[PDB]
Amino acid sequence: ELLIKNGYIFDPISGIKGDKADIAIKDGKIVDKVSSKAQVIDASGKTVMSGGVDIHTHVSGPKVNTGRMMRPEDKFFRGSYRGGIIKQGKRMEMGFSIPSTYKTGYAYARMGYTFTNEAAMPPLLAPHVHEEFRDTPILDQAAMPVFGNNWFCFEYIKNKELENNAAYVAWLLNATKGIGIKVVNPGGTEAWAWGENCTTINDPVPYFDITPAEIVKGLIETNEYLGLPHSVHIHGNNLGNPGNYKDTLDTLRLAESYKAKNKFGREQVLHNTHIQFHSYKGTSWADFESGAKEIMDYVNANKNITCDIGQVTLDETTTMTADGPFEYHLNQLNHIKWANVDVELETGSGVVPYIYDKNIKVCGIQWAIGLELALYAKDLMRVHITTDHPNAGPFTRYPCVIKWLMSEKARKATLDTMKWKDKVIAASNIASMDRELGLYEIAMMTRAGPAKALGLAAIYGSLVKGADGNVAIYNLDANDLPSDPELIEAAFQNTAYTIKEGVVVVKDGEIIAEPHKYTLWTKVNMPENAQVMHDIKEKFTKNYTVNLENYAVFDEHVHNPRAIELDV
Amino acid sequence: KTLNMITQRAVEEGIAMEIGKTSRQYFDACSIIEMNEQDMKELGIMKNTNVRVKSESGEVVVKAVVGRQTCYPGLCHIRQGVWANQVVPPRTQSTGAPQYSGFPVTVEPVPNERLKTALELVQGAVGMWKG
Amino acid sequence: PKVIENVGCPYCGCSCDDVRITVSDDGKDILEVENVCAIGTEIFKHGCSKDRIRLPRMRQPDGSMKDISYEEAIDWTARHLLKAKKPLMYGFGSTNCEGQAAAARVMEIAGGMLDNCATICHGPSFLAIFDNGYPSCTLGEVKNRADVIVYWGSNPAHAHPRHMSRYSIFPRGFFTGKGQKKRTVIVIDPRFTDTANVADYHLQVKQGHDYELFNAFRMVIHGHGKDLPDEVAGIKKETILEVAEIMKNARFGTTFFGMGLTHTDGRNHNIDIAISLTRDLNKISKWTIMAMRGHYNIAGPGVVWSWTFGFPYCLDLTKQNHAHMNPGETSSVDMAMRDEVDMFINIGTDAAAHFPIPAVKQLKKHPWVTIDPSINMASEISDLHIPVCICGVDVGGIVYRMDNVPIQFRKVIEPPEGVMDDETLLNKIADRMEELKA
Amino acid sequence: ETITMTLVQEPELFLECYSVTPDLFAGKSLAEIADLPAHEGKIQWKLGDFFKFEGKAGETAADTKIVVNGNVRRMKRFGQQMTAGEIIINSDADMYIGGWMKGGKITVKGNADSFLGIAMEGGEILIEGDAQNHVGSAYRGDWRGMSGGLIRVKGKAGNDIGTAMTGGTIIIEGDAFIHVLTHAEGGTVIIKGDVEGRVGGQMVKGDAYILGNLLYPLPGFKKVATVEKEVDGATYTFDQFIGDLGERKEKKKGEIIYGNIFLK
Amino acid sequence: AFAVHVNMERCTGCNNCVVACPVNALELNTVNPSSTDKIYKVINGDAVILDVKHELCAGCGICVDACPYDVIQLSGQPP
Ligand SMILES: Nc1nc2c(c(=O)[nH]1)N[C@H]1C(S)=C(S)[C@@H](COP(=O)(O)OP(=O)(O)OC[C@H]3O[C@@H](n4cnc5c(=O)[nH]c(N)nc54)[C@H](O)[C@@H]3O)O[C@H]1N2
Ligand SMILES: Nc1nc2c(c(=O)[nH]1)N[C@H]1C(S)=C(S)[C@@H](COP(=O)(O)OP(=O)(O)OC[C@H]3O[C@@H](n4cnc5c(=O)[nH]c(N)nc54)[C@H](O)[C@@H]3O)O[C@H]1N2
Ligand code: SF4
Ligand code: SF4
Ligand code: SF4
Ligand SMILES: [Mo]
Ligand SMILES: [Zn+2]
Ligand SMILES: [Zn+2]
Repeated sequence: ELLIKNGYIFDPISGIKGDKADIAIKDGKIVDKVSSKAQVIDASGKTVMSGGVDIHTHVSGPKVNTGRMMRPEDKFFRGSYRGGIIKQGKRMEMGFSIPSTYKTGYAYARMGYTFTNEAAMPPLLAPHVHEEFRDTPILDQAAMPVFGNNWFCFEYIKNKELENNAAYVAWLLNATKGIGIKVVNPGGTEAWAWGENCTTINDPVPYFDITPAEIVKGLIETNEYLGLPHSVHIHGNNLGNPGNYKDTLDTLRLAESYKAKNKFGREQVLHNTHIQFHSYKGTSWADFESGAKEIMDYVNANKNITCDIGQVTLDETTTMTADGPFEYHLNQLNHIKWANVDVELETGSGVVPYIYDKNIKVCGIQWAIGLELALYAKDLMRVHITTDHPNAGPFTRYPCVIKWLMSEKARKATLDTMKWKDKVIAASNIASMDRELGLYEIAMMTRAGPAKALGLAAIYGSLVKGADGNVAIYNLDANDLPSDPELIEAAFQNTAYTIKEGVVVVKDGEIIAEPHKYTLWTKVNMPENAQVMHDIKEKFTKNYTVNLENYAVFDEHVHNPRAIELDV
Repeated sequence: KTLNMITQRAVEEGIAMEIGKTSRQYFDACSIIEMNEQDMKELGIMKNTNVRVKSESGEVVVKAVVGRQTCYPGLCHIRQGVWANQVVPPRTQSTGAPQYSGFPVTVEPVPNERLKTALELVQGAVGMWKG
Repeated sequence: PKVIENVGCPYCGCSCDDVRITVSDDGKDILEVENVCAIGTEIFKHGCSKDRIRLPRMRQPDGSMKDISYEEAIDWTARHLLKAKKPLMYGFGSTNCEGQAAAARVMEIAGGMLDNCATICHGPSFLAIFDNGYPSCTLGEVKNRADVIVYWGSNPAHAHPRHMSRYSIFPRGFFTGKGQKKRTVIVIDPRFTDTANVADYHLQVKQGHDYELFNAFRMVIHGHGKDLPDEVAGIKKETILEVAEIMKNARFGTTFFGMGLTHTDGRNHNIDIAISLTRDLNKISKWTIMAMRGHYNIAGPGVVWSWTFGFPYCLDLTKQNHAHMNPGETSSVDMAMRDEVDMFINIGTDAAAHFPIPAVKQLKKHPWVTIDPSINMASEISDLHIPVCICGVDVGGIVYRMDNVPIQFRKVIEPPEGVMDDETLLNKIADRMEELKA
Repeated sequence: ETITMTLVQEPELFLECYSVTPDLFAGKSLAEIADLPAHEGKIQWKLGDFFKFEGKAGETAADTKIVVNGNVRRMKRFGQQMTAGEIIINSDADMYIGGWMKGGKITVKGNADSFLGIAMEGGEILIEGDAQNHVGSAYRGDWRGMSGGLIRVKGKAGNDIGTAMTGGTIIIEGDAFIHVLTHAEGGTVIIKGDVEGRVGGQMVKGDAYILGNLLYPLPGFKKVATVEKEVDGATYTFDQFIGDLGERKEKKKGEIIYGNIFLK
Repeated sequence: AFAVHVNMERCTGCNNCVVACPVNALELNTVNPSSTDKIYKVINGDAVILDVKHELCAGCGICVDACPYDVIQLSGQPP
């Protein structure tokens, strides 16, 4: 139905480096050979990858809508719109940070991305997430229910019932149509409901006397027992404070006794996210330096731990994490707006604007840390690229991240335009670092890393036979990289083409059409537990305002699902 | 005399509107002043008698009763609806929320004058009062 | 005798979904309704009526009102929306969230002003949220944890009837097994309302002085409360100190507010001083402000237009590719005052009844269209009255509670043969407008 | 050196004539100026469809100077983001005059609607009419608003004077209404008449000179001294109040700084 | 075993007489519930007392103290 003739190919899942191969998409799925009726694309001298996969991004949900409400300065500022003015598609694009659903979809399409994994969703608020997903334009999308502060998963990991906790995770996933498990600030977010926080890995939750370590271990056992596609995506504890690299190592040492068992290809057992946030060092903000060296030494050791960076893009942004205490602490630091949304028997929330400006030693070192993490990686397949959008910057700054990685001139420029360059270079190591990640490496840790880690590399993230026909062609030639890094910025910002399951949707960087989208979920098939059925009924009668029969997203409120089924 | 005033809700009022905005229940529920007993005595208002509530942005003839929800001396109250919005001032203070509670008004005991129905009030304000 | 569980009551912010209906044998008569308040009972009793509007109805020259077909009404509205220069679509308090998405699309095509009942109700609150933030919580949180409850300027007994018995006071939660008897309820308003009857304290404040009251509380909290005058806003300093001590010692508090704050002097500054007070209390305790939203899905337009245009209300969609929002300039009442409109579309509200009559007089100079299920004041001074299904009775969908938690409403009656719903209607209007090629 | 604009066709609705600035008029031919864009409702007019031009603009905005001589009392957005030059409105005006301005000066000879000088950053305004509310107020949802310049409302102001103000000065030669200098952080406000009250609420820092009479003083201000101050006048012997003790206070080197409101 | 009378004319369906009755609260809020019968249930918007034969009430006054707009009269004398 389509073929992309004579373009450089970069498929890390097939180990292909700059071959003049031809991809023959045929009815949404890549096939070896298609006849001469297929419309061709002359991609000569253009770098072809697969449709990028994003593993961690908050592009929907109650947090994001609370941010959009709370922050109308975001759209309009100093008279002119910082989101730019454009109506390429059939709708509008509003928002610099936290863009409206129509801007997120179009901006990823122009990026080349095709799958975005909306990380955190409170299970009670699932119709909201599925409604915003119906409105996102082209990207296929899945969301990950949060199970690290659920009361039901505090009972079961207290009382050591792997089977019951597994049945409950399967029930939740089947209700909220999720795709994995996210633990956001294990245990602590619930102590925030009383106003406290779990500052380490060992302290107990109020009234539950379970610890972050116990809950993380229980959820890992549950996950690897059910064989879910994606691992236990983990946030961590003591976020955003100096000296917490020790605690980050303590929480990473929780996987030393598990093996990823599933019918999908993944080598992780847990996925530690925005680690440039967890890799701080020192006592306070005046004796603050980078622990990225130690964090990546541990990760380079362990092969069942995969990561991603939370590189800060050095601009104005709103920070949304499902944990309260970090956002409250940030509000008390900078004296700006703060929004808090506690969920019932489940999670927390927090939205706080923040200025990652260039004129601060703290922000400079924060910028340097993510680069140190990415440039200390011996294996890039395990270390991905996100920005925790928008916690470390909007996704429309991904090409800036890629420029910083791929051109040391860009990093020298930023460090020179930075105000406290002397302090930042003294308290970091990124000034003297030659590594420039290659185009193959960037394709690796942008497309294959996330897909393989999500354990859905069969369909997304690669150009091998049978995969989903999502292709993204770029302007730059692989033979000689551009001299000016702004060329890289533009090349990754605007794609020459972009195909979604066989239908071209972006040309020259201009949206063309929006056929449809899928919303992946997990379909664990297993006999129900009378014990968890009874416990759920009791807990809804006593504790939840909504009803048991109205908690599950109705079969008609999900948008073209395409489940991922399982057994037992 | 200056007699500050507010406009608020009541269950009988909600019940009435969901029976219907053009129903006798709605008429009975909304055409009501709920003022203080001391103020009623001082003004000279017989309980359950029509009275002229006249603010700077209109006028309305409304029954004058005493309410369980004890208004302190110097406060008035109409259950929100047609009659109250005949007299609510439109000032918004550049926020879009008209002065729905807390506008001065003068009260004049005027029995022997009928009450105006909801349709008559609105369709006559617009100029459509066929009946 | 076919009992239907888990229905939604479509009237107040509580979005109660614990309603049981005993529909007739033929599935078109509602016999008995259990577990709902009276205001709701009447909604269902009206929805199950036998004599209800079925076709649109146009204003003839004579002043009477005769029926027309749906296609003719859609043609009329489409042509007028395109011919106008700045139409205004108002309402959306009582509609599903698909009804508030379809409307956004329609007015994106048109180019007019799109707005909801937020402007005249809790929009002053949003304007404060923009200033200070919204430290809030879901309602199960106060059901299961709240130790102190403050109803500042609100009247749940008459506004939201089963609010107290469902979310705030009387339910015995998890950490509040003792029920009411360990909850301290403080009610502030000049009247001695039924909420104050049920309450345990009462701060009878002079109407309009809530800003001074909040400032007094916050000076107490910040610590040097000895600098208060003898009395503040009519409240006496010792009572102020009493309530402030209770608030400080609260294990988990929660503040609710309403028209007492959003409809008086300093519309949004009252709300933002309240939010500042909450943010200050979270220094030593846990406190969560929360707005007493009125209609079921009045938080639905907020979220839907947040994800669509980024602005909850007062949308300036006239540039056709960038939207604007400034409540003092783009709101329905201010535009009606400064005759800045060209067409008013009544969708899911009663503008004629519930607007000030000067604004209604100013608006009626232009054409006027109403999309309501039943007769009301707007449908009596409109030019054509298009019927539509009722959310939660004839058609289901998502609605958004007081705290932005999506409830899924169910359908209990099939709508009368011929009547469509707003998402189908707004979509047909948008299709016809694109056919007219604008 | 100058441009003359005279309204010839009356617009039935409000014209968002944001394009009328020295920045857009500088160094342009008369036909070009007459065809600069201007919106009305959902239609876009050409700005020659409502005005008649007679003059010669300069090579630079700092040179040019516009004079509007008609009933421009339903025209909004005049002076938006004006960097330098001059505007005169020989009538009254509507919303957003001088919004986000960075220099120059606007001499409205009549009234003004809301949002005058929104987020201004320099320059002058010389209204002689009754400006409405939100004079100098920051845009909805912002924390750093007006940061320089001068506003001189020679009539009755309204609500939300100097909201979230950061620097500069708002002088109201008449009187005011509720909510002066809320959320503020710096600058002055010189009200010369009766104020209903609620002045200085939420203030973190700043000054609010008042020469009229506060009728509702907020509890958050306490008298600490009686000082003589020459503000826009001469020695008026003010009795300053100190800070909004309700709201947290920024601390300087070895001293907490309060937002001191003065009085007559 | 007393007798409670609910003035249907001013009952709003608030359901705070159902939630607050300590005999209603026996079923779901007790360890090993003893009796699962209920005095009030709000049918058609007004509180109906299922306790027709006056066997379960205990004259507690939690329900009279609960109704916001007094509408429940408690009779302490034999019916
Ligand atoms: N039956 C019925 N129920 C309804 C409605 C209805 O119309 N009828 N409307 C629904 C909708 S649209 C709304 S928004 C909600 C809102 O309803 P609510 O937000 O709960 O507010 P109200 O019911 O109007 O009562 C507000 C209380 O604040 C008091 N008050 C007035 N001025 C002041 C003041 O200056 N200071 C203080 N501290 N208090 C003051 C008033 O006396 C009143 O007691 O109710 C909803 N529920
Ligand atoms: N004097 C005074 N007036 C006020 C106020 C005040 O405080 N004092 N408050 C103001 C405020 S808070 C607002 S909310 C208004 C509230 O007033 P409104 O927002 O106007 O509320 P209702 O009048 O009940 O509107 C209900 C109408 O929508 C219809 N409807 C129900 N479901 C649907 C649906 O699914 N689709 C469509 N298309 N229609 C449906 C209903 O049949 C009914 O016609 O009152 C305002 N007026
Ligand atoms: S409180 Fe509101 S939603 Fe609940 S039953 Fe009553 S009217 Fe319906
Ligand atoms: S008196 Fe006590 S036991 Fe009797 S009905 Fe009332 S609450 Fe129940
Ligand atoms: S508490 Fe009172 S008003 Fe509420 S249902 Fe019971 S008797 Fe009726
Ligand atoms: Mo409302
Ligand atoms: Zn995180
Ligand atoms: Zn995240």
